[PDB]
Amino acid sequence: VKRTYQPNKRKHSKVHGFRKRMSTKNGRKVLARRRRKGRKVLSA
Amino acid sequence: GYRKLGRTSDQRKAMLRDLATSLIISERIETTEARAKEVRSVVEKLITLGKKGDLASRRNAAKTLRNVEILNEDETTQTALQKLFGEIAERYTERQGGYTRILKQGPRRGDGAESVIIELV
Amino acid sequence: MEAKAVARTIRIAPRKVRLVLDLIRGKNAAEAIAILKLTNKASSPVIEKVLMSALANAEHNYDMNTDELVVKEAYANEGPTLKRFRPRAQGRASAINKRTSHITIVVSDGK
Amino acid sequence: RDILKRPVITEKSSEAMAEDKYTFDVDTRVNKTQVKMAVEEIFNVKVASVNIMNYKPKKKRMGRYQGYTNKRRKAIVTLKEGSDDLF
Amino acid sequence: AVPKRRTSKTRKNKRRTHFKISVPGMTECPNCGEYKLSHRVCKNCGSYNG
RNA sequence: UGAGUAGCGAAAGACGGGUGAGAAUCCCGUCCACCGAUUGACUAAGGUUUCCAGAGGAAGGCUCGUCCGCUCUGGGUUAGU
RNA sequence: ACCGAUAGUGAACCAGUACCGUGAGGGAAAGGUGAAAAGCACCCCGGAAGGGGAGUGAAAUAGAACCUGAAACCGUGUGCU
Repeated sequence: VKRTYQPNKRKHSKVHGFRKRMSTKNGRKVLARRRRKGRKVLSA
Repeated sequence: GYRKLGRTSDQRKAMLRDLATSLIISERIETTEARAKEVRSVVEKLITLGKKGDLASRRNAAKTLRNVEILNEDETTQTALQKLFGEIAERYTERQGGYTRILKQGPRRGDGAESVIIELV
Repeated sequence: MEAKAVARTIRIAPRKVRLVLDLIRGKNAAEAIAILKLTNKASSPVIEKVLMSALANAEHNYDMNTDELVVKEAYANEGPTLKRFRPRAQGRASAINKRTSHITIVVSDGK
Repeated sequence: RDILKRPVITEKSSEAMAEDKYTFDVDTRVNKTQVKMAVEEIFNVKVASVNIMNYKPKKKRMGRYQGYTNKRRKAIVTLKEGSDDLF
Repeated sequence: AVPKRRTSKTRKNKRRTHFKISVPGMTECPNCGEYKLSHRVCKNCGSYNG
């Protein structure tokens, strides 16, 4: 039975990576909310 | 049959052939209460063939005994068919039955079954 | 007077321990040892060591003779529980309790 | 320069001394050409070839806190003449 | 079929009236000096005399 | 409380000798048994030290364990093609 | 004329941590030996854990799962039935 999650290194970085979040105006706001929260990992 | 010992028909008779052979190689083994109660018939009937010592009796014994090699002392290696017709058969030429004995030991750890000692008298 | 020995936090359920304990109450010292050595239970080796260690105290810390000794007290208490889990069907789980006991043996000369 | 950090003395390196092969710990961001030119000026020894490899941090836990060790770069140098004379 | 009512500890103790074990049935061995199982050997020396 | 009740996840093991406080379950040997267009041999993705040696038995292993993909201490990955 | 560890910030402990989700995101439980470590030299039962003496301490049922220690619940012995 095929499941929902099939891990992949390339996809996890090109969709949720740091440079993907920095490339759009609404992605920089995501990093600002996590910086204010105090998360040890800002992005995947 | 007499009792089944929780085994299939084909694999029960294979276990009895191994138990009978081992009681000839070492002449003293330790096993379960129920298994030893029915190895008596197999072993004691096999010595009867050995006493006769016929060609028809020897081929009728080769269909129950396994193929192994005897090597304990420095002498030449021997089989199990040769040993039964050459050494065991000469110790009971004056005895009418009762070739084996059973001695109880007690329950064993982890299982609760009792072990017994069976050997050729 | 009375000598005692205690063993704490033994990985055996208290309900199973008390089955063997009721067979040695008031018995002779040699009788109690013989009974524990001839039973094929799980707690028989454990309880015997507590009894044999209680007899050693009566012969060393006090001036007693170990031929008239009797078992005056023998009971099992309970200790902390180890809580594990087991996965059942349909994605849920059930709890598993791993219980422990405290075993005590008291030997009395009499008087 | 001070590219080399420490010598490596292990069970596998002991049998590698019979072939005039020495094991050193080097800086992480150097190439084996730089390591080649560092032995020749410290011990004054002519070298033949240099091998090098990289490792990964190991998760080692002591007490209650988990952490990682440092990444290690290890180099094996083959000598045609002379001897380094490690004590 | 779930239980309809909680079981009190009076019923539980009554039910376990016959939940018990007994002595193995040991006898003295007149070679070792200590008790042994009937129809079995002495564990200290392996003497099933007689 | 249900209760020492349900279950313990497809299946063939037997005996001899050792270790050990403790062995049906750990090692060595013999016999029997099962797959063999695969339960055999490589490798991509993914996991990231689970790989090796010497020690240990609280917890994990649906039982036991002297054993382990579990604990401690040290090791292991070498390219001009 | 505010709280005193289920309270007070989610966080009195290395907490936005464990952990859960592809992701945005959600989000815990855990304080107390003694004035002073003076943390049990030594003897006995084991393979060890643990226990009985001796000793330190005003107190060791203050022995590091450590200030007091209620109830549910689980065991032993006894007077009446």
